[PDB]
Amino acid sequence: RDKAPVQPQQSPAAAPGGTDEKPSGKERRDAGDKDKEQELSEEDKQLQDELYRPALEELRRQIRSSTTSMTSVPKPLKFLRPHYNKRFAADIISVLAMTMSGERECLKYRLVGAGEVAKEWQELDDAEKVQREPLLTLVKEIVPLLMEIEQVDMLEKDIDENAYAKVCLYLTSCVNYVPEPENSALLRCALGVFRKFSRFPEALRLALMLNDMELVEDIFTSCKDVVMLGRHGVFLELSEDVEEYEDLTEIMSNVQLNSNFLALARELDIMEPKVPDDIYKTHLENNRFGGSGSQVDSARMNLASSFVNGFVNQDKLLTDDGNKWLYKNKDHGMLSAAASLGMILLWDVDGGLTQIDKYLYSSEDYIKSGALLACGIVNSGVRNECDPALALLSDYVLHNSNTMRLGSIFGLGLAYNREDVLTLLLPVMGDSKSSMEVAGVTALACGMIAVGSCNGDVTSTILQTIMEKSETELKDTYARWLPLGLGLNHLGKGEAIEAILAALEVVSEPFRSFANTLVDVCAYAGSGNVLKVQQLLHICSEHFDSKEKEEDKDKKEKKDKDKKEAPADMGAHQGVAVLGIALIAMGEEIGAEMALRTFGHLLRYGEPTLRRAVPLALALISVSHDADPEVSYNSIFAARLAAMLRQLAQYHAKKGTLTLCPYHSDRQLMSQVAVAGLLTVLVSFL
Amino acid sequence: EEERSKVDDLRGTPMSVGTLEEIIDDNHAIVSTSVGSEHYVSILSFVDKDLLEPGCSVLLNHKVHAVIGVLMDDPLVTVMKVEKAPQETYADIGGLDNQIQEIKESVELPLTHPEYYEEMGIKPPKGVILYGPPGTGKTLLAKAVANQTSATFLRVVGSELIQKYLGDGPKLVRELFRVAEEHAPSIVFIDEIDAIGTGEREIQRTMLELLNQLDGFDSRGDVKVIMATNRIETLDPALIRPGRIDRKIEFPLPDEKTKKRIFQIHTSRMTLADDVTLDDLIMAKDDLSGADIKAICTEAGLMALRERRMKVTNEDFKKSKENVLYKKQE
Repeated sequence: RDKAPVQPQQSPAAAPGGTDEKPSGKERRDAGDKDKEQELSEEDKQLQDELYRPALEELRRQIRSSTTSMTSVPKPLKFLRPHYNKRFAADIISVLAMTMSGERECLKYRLVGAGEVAKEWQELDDAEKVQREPLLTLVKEIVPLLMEIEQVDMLEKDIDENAYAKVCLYLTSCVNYVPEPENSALLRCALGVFRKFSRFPEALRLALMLNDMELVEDIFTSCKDVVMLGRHGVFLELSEDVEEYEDLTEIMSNVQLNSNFLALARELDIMEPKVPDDIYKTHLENNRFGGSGSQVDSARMNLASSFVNGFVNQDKLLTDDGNKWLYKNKDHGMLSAAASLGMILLWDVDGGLTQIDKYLYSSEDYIKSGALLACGIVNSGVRNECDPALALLSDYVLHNSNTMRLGSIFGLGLAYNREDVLTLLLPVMGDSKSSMEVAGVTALACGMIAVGSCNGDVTSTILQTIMEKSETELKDTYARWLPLGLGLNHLGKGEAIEAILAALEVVSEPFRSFANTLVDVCAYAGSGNVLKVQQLLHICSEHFDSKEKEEDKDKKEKKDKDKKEAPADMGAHQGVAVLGIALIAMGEEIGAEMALRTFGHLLRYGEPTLRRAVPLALALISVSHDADPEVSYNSIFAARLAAMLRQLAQYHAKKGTLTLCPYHSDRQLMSQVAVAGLLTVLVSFL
Repeated sequence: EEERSKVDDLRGTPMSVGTLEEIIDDNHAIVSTSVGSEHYVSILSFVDKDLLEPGCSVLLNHKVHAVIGVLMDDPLVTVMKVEKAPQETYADIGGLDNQIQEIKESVELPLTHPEYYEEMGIKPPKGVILYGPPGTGKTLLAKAVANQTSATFLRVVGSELIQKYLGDGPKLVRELFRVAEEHAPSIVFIDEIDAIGTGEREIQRTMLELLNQLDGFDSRGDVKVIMATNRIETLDPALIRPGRIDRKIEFPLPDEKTKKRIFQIHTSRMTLADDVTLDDLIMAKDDLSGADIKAICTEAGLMALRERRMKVTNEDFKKSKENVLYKKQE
């Protein structure tokens, strides 16, 4: 209505006129007013006025919150100490107290670093718990620990909405927009409320992120207390890293209450369900071994047929197609074909001894060295195959234990903080053989042993490989694959200053500066650190044409989750190294049609290194439209690397470190075929 | 920089726009013009020579006609096919489940689920040819939309693209054959086949040449061609044996029940009132396709949306039905 009767009531500054006029404003305050509260120019005198002064503060914060104010709205409430499903409380509490306490917690959170804001935050916490509008009062009260008592104060019955919604979007925006320590608060407090609640597998992902030994204990006594089994053993062994399965088998071997978690703690019970169920319900066609094993020649496509042959591990015909197939094969193919028996015998532990024994202690050194490589690939928890490769260990020039050191130390790194493998690896790195893959599989071995360690120890292991890395400045491939293992030890954390320690004791000529930028690659697994994204764009134009490839190749690891920002204008540039950066930065994801388009444009190229590098990620990202790119390569080629690599693309076609290390080691294929002898022993495949 | 800005003498004032005929492996190509001047000069930079697709307009000069570069130029190719994946699947329409599983089973067996296709050893890479009496893209695109779920698609609507220009010939069919060659996992869809129904002497020879190149005399199993016309009597009997060789089916008359199902599908997502009857809607119609009922569902949702409401009343849907009653009678 008109302001004729009530307009001359706010002008008198008398106490009774306020103590009866203000209750009328609380009565008519159900919808605020008839208009946008144009009475500011008349109540700004009441601003100076003060019996029921808390009501004057309430109406004052009501009108100042009604039109506009940045700091003066929550002052009448922090001084008021409010004591005096409708529309009134919804309007003055929900939105006005939402933005009100939001800007109070923002101003008091950014300006100063008492308890009045905590009382306001708990009061609004309870009132909005009554309002029952989730994720909005939550999405505003994220930045104010108080979040622990907030979640344990709120997570009592509402589990699906706060867990699913709050944990989903707050976890996504907690790895995207929230820094590390508050994410650690998400991990600990989520361990609390999720420990008191159900849905153990999400707490198991909280063990994939926490990597704590208590979570697996409480979830094994609680998952053991709450009665399938082999399946949660399967993804139990998949989600766990290198540390907590060794520690898990030592604490379960310390308790030995049932030994079923000891049985599930190893690779045996993750493979005994899969192999028979896979051979039974699936039937692969024989035209791939029969044809892809027939169009091979030139002693390289036949190697691609040893890899496609290694795809089997149903049909074991091409495996058992007589003998002399390895005898006709050359060294580059004697090692790969020697490891083919290891790729095809991932299961059948007892049969592996009687299948590889025929090639053990043979006449050719590479047959038995690749046979020990096979013995290391076939198993990872049996540990009863290492002895006739750890025994000798004494060549110092060449006595078949350097190649057996390649296959056995690499396969042992795949299947090995074990002290009595590194006490023996000390003369391995200290040997300094001219063979690149000695320090290659050594740094990759101890590196894959040191993944997820105690925050990346900087002991005399990586200090020793750094001193002996800078021992001699020859064969820079050593400087290309030693930062592989160095980064494998630096991997697992981003905030560590150990990368700056490498910036202290490592910085030198651009060789060890490329080592330092590799430590920069693997020491930034990913967080909200866009400073390294603008720094990435800044150092993106460096003259050195390899730290662009690796330091810019880190893109697929840094933003591996938010895949909407990963596509950029890297393909629109003119440097072929950048085209390689995007081409490798595609990844092994589900392979949407946009990625297939990026391979439809990146595929057509003239350089054999890029045309050789495109089918790897093209066929890794798609594991209908599978045979079209193969026909495209048949139309382009019809060199040797394109044909062997396209048959290897027939192999590929049809957050753990095990799926990250192999291809990152494979990023140095632009060299002699010695690297292609380590290409055949990748473990990132599924 | 100077080597990039030194070839400006060739692309300067003495410059012309010619028409290239073909590219010779001897690095000297043959061009043409209004009088057909054939000049062969060794190629230069700025040219691609692979994606150039000879037979188009290129850049010439008043000089000895050394090719200094190329200039690309066809908007009609863009409106040929759609590159999106519509959500309309084979399970969104009913009544013709056998009629849709005949084409789904016909062209979804090659290149997909191949154990019933490559083990037999037949490979008839010709595909079925259908025809819809209502047509207007609704029935023929509602049958062809089954292949559009997860696959590359190729669409050709109307014979106007041949008749809207001079008699260039089957070169456009060769463009569809090379883009289909580079896009083998696709489905060729020819819609609104009215070449002979709409010089006229050249239409018959480019249609018989369309039958020649469509037969695939030199190519193996590469793509499944699905043709779709409106009247089966317009096509000559010669376009059958070299054309439809796999299978064909007939479409029933959409009088009351097929229009009731089309009305249900077009009114499944929308919200209508309780008093909205169906007998008058399936009674007032007479030989109508789905484009006009979709048009009155669109203007009915917008007209009812004028009052900021999503519910379509009966009087407003009859007021929109007057557009159906008038349009077919006009």
